[PDB]
Amino acid sequence: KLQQELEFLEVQEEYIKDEQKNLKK
Amino acid sequence: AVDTAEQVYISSLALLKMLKHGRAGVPMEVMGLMLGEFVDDYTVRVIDVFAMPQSGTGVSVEAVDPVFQAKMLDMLKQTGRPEMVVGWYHSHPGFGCWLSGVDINTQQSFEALSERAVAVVVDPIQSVKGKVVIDAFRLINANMMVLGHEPRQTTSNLGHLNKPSIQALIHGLNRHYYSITINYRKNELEQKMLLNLHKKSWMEGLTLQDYSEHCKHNESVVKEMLELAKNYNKAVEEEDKMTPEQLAIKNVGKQDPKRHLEEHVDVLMTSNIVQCLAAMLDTVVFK
Amino acid sequence: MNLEKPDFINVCQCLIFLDDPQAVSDILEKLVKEDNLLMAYQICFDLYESASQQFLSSVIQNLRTDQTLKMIKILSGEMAIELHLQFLIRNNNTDLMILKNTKDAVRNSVCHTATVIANSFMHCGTTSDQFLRDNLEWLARATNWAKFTATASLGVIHKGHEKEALQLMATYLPKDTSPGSAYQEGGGLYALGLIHANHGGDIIDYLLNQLKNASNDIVRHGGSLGLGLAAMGTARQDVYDLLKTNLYQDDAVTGEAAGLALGLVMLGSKNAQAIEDMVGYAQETQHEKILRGLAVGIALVMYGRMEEADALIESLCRDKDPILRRSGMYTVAMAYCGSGNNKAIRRLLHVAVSDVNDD
Amino acid sequence: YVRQGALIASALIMIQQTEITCPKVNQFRQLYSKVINDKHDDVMAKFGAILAQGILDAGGHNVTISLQSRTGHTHMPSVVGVLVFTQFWFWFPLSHFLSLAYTPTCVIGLNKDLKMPKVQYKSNCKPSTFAYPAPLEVPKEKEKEKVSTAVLSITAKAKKKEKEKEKKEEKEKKKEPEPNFQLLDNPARVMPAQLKVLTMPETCRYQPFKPLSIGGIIILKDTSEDIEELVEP
Repeated sequence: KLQQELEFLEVQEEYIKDEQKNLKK
Repeated sequence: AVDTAEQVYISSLALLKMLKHGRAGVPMEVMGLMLGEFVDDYTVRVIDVFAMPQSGTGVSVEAVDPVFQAKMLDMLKQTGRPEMVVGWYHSHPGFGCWLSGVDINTQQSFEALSERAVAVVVDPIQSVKGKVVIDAFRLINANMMVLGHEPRQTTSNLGHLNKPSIQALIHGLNRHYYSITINYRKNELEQKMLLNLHKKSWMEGLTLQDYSEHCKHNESVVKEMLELAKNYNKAVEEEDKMTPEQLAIKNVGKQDPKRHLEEHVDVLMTSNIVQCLAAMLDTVVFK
Repeated sequence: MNLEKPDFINVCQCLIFLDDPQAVSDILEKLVKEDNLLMAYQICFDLYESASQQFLSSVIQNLRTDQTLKMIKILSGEMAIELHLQFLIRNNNTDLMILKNTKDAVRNSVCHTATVIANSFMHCGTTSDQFLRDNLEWLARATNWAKFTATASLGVIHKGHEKEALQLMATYLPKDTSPGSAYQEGGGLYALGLIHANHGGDIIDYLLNQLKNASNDIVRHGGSLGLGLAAMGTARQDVYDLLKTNLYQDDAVTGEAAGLALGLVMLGSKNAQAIEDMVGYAQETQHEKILRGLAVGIALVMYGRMEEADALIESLCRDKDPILRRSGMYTVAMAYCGSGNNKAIRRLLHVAVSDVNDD
Repeated sequence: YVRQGALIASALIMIQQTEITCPKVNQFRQLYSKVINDKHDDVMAKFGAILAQGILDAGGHNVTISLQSRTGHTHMPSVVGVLVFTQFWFWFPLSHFLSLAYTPTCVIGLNKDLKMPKVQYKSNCKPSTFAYPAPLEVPKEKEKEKVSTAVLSITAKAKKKEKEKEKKEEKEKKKEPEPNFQLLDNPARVMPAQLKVLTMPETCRYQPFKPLSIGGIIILKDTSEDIEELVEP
């Protein structure tokens, strides 16, 4: 339940953080 | 009588010929014809264009000499690659994206000759740094307006970035049928060649330039940032206790915190560190 | 699956996770033999609903070779489509005032086409053309451009009703009615395809036969689109050969429909031959219609791969052509749709944000 | 083009859903109505607005385009139909393949192959509406062009004399009963969100084998002898 829910949510959020950060340069 | 969201694959060398010819005859409104071929109805492709001297008469059909045009076409056929005439181009310093009356008349003659003979406006003087204007349209007969007008066909492509100028709107052209979409033949073997070879800085990144103008440049930097010191001072005693944004909107000063931002200090720092690193890299090379 | 009571949901769903079309065909056969009406019938519809192409076809093949005929018909889904049609007829809702204010908003621009399409979206599956017929008659002044969209509207209103809609559209024979307005025939073929959507087999056959025996001017657009619509995912040899001939003849005016039909027939197949042919033709040709149709084809050439699509799109969406970039990302997006595939989202957002290329 | 794409996307999010999902639903529907009635907008913006209105009222709150399936997977035909519709910038006349993306909903109780049973379900949750709200069908219009007379002083003194002569010479049906307690035939477009607030009518002779919690097709059990309860939707 919440375990893998948070796992996937963290995976997607940590990915999008880096992807959107890639635009700072 | 079919004119969809047509697109012109214009060539970079055609662009270069256009700009050279206009730069030469800036005030003469020099004339020329756009050497293109209708491979189909709307995907028109122009690979080459030529420059012709406008006769003393001005904008006239006879100014484009027929025998001279035929000889030029034969020369192109013998050396180079043959190409049809279905268009024309003209440096237009006077006003913008529309055609003068004589331009409309000669384009009507060109339309009678050819099938479309697109009317292309290219302003040589308005193109200065970033915006070169190449607007192509078609003259129409009186029947297109009495039928369902806006000969723009049923598609959602020529409505993309279609902003005709006000003079083009008040004139018939760019309003008779439609405005043609432009495209650049950025093919590889060509575009990669251009980007690799023309804009060439390859061993020019090794410049040292430690202090060629940089001692006095640093003096000037210190003076500018002393002005910034006075500005940031002024800001810190402004710093009012009434939501300082309220003070700032009505007392903009374009100071170091506001407009002379950290970007300029970063430029100074980058210049200094670039000279430092070049000098130090060459110092360690010096062995 | 091995639970003693053959409950519907678990055995319908776990088998398609594990990709056991043979096993689900076997259980369907045992249900048919035991004549458990509820179990067999419900499990067959649930297989139809949860499974997809290349799975339902395999299961029905292994089932065909007490209720076998019923299972075959209901997996074919003609009864489900008929139920959808009769529900659309019964609970269909129309707005005459909206028809009229759209007619008011009709102007010389493409907006009149927009109004016709919106009215037909509201009148989808009505099997009655009076308001729409009058609207088309009123707008029957701007042709040779809006015929395609008007016949799209006529297709969406009468989709899946080949019993009478076939004749209703065949009432527009192009040659005698209008030789000058050349999109008459293309619109006829296009409405034929749209009307006979969700219908295959003989539909595919007579589409491809009249497409072989016809002109290449305007009919081919609608004909190829309808052929792909009828043979979606089938990739059968005859339509594949017709589409390949149309593509490699360099008939650019129809190359768009040819690429779209290639995509439809190789829907989800992940055909390496198809994708390499599409790419090679992309570098060979330089026509915008060809590029957009081929973009559609490469878009729906495959989905749900997660094993080849990543490298294929890293190769194709990176390629020189913006159309190739757009189509390759289409492929990766619909091939990793259904799950948060981190690598696919990575490539997708990176090509969104880094390159300035507008396409 | 971005404005029209946003209009189309908002219509697509707002298909098959009423204001119960969000109060902005009615606001966006009236926005669509006023922008399609506004004929001084750009060609592309108006085109997108009209397509948005069409996809919103596709079939009359009867059919819908959804990527979610019964088990939740992507419906690839609908995906590619939406792709082709989106490719209007490439080719608007080629962007009409969306007709295959139709994904209607229905909770069926077809026990037989031909006989259609009177499989009927009820509801008891007040904040839930669907099935053709009919937003704009009667104008209630009046063209008056009437301005009141400005009689002021002696005309008004005569009006005072005219006053001197002239002196002698739905609540019980709107409080409780919102139409949410209806019964519907087996073919009925209903969302799983509506099924969530739905209530199962165990009182009726028909009971389901497949649970009435997720939308789909259900075979009804073999009913009692002397079969009855036939409907023809």
